[PDB]
Amino acid sequence: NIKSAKKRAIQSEKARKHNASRRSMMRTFIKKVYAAIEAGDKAAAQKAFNEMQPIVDRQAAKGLIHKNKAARHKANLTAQINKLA
Amino acid sequence: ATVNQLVRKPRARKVAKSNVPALEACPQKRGVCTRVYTTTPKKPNSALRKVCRVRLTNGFEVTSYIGGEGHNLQEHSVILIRGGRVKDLPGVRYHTVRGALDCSGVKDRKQARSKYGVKRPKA
Amino acid sequence: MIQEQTMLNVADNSGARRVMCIKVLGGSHRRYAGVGDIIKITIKEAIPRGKVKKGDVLKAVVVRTKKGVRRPDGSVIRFDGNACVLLNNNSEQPIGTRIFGPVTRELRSEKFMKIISLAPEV
Amino acid sequence: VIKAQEYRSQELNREAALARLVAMIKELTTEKKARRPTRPTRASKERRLASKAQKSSVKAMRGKVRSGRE
RNA sequence: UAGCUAGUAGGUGGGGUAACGGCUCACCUAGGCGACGAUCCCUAGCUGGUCUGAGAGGAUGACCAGCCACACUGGAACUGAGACACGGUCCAGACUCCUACGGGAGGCAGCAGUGGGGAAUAUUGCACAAUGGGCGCAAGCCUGAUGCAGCCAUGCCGCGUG
RNA sequence: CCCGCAGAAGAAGCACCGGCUAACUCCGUGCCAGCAGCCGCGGUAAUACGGAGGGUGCAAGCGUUAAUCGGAAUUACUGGGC
Ligand SMILES: [Mg+2]
Ligand SMILES: [Mg+2]
Ligand SMILES: [Mg+2]
Ligand SMILES: [Mg+2]
Ligand SMILES: [Mg+2]
Ligand SMILES: [Mg+2]
Ligand SMILES: [Mg+2]
Ligand SMILES: [Mg+2]
Ligand SMILES: [Mg+2]
Ligand SMILES: [Mg+2]
Ligand SMILES: [Mg+2]
Ligand SMILES: [Mg+2]
Ligand SMILES: [Mg+2]
Ligand SMILES: [Mg+2]
Ligand SMILES: [Mg+2]
Ligand SMILES: [Mg+2]
Ligand SMILES: [Mg+2]
Ligand SMILES: [Mg+2]
Repeated sequence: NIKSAKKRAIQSEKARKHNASRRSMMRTFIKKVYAAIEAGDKAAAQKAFNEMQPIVDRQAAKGLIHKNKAARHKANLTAQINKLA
Repeated sequence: ATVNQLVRKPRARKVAKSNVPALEACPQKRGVCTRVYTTTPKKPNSALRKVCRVRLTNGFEVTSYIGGEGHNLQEHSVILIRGGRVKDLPGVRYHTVRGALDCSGVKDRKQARSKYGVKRPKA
Repeated sequence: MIQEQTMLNVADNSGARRVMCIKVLGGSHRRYAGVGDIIKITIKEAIPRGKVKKGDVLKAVVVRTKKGVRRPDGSVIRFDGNACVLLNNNSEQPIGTRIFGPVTRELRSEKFMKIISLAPEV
Repeated sequence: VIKAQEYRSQELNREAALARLVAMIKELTTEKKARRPTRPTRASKERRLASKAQKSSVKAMRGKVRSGRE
């Protein structure tokens, strides 16, 4: 580069690795919930939902995702969990 | 007529055509004088008109009149070309600009010297 | 082993795409052209605004052969196709300014130093 | 390069070859007569001048009758 | 240029987005657009406005201001409130350059400037003193924005040459 | 920007002048040379070519070319026709 764009490149790669780890973990827990749902066990699905809810809420707090994205995940996972029966 | 007919198909303007297409909406162009010769006029006219076949920078190969009495142009002279046909020379739609860019001025001109590219005398 | 009627790819950017060997130069009855060998070619395929035209007869130096070169230790270097660099018909002096694909040390001579410098490998 | 084989006889073929040679050399060395450029006839030049003068008189009579003698 | 369209048009559900949405996916329905011109082709940044015109209109979009798009070419995302980013990242390409031949670097459509093209269009200027902008509690630093200066009768206006 | 100094000093050109269109003669040239936007001009008395004198217009500009609209009611809606 030619500027302070070098520091931004370094910081952006660092934040890219960090956010990638965080996003992977978050959607891994979301996948946990979805797999429990498509298995058919409401209890396991609820356990996975309770495991993931603080994760997505804290990530929406950190700014990894948006509050709307976290709320949408929670909402349309609760919907499937309830309609599972 | 018939406002209804006009609403259907409106009135079409007469799209004008340029009589100086080689200029391509430029005031002048630059050429090379692929040929220099004389032509006879048409009609009732009778003379030996001095004219040059000129290749322009945009690729156009046109015919340009050399005005004034006497010129120094030849088979490779780079000249400047402005609009204006000759009206008795068929196919000559341009004039050579005298006193500009390797086409010399006219000798001994005292009147209308800005045309023909003649500088002011000693006085 | 390039002979007459062999089609070669063009390893420079002179504009030619496919050329045909029409003569293996140097020696009566000479059959094949290895790598460092000059051949007479005609251009069978060229690009529209290239430095050469289709149907042009000129010279070329082989730079890659499927047959390959053998090294003094017995090793072999083969390529997946036969390529050549086009040369001016009077002085060899490659026509293009770039050279694509690798070449071999067999080309390291005084007349192909331009090629050995422009090549991206060996 | 001529090939004369019209005849079963070599002497006929030889004379035919020489005849072809002579005919070809004649047709290839005969010079086309030069075309000198022609001018308009002076009758037509006077016609041009006369038509011009007549239209000159008519145009002088036409148009603007200014001075007005007034 | 008279037909065009198969995610096409709609529906259900899932996913996705900041957000609605065929945005995406599976299934279902067989629709949807079009002579009030679809589709296709050519050309084109749009507007306030400008020029012309008595108007209606025609032409036009230099400067200035609003919007859009682009940033060597083609893609892509990352970071971030905001970019798919002019002086950031990655990949590919063409070109230019360095190389110890293994590999690397670059992007004036910022301001000057050069070459080129052209009928044709300017200085490789000074200063952040104004006004703005970034950062900073500030002081301040940075600012080719900007303020000015240079060049050019290019225009408009004024005056002189008694 | 103001004041002082000196001296008319240091500071006019361009186009046009047949009609349109404002402003005319002489000379040279002789359908040539050339001019021209249109009509045209020029073959021995040319206000039309070239120079001069005189004049007209504009003026630190003036002409030419290009381009747009106008004139063009010459696409007419205002506002045409068969
Ligand atoms: Mg949903
Ligand atoms: Mg839907
Ligand atoms: Mg259409
Ligand atoms: Mg364009
Ligand atoms: Mg009007
Ligand atoms: Mg560029
Ligand atoms: Mg993000
Ligand atoms: Mg940037
Ligand atoms: Mg840049
Ligand atoms: Mg140039
Ligand atoms: Mg400042
Ligand atoms: Mg700095
Ligand atoms: Mg008058
Ligand atoms: Mg005019
Ligand atoms: Mg006389
Ligand atoms: Mg005269
Ligand atoms: Mg009109
Ligand atoms: Mg009528």
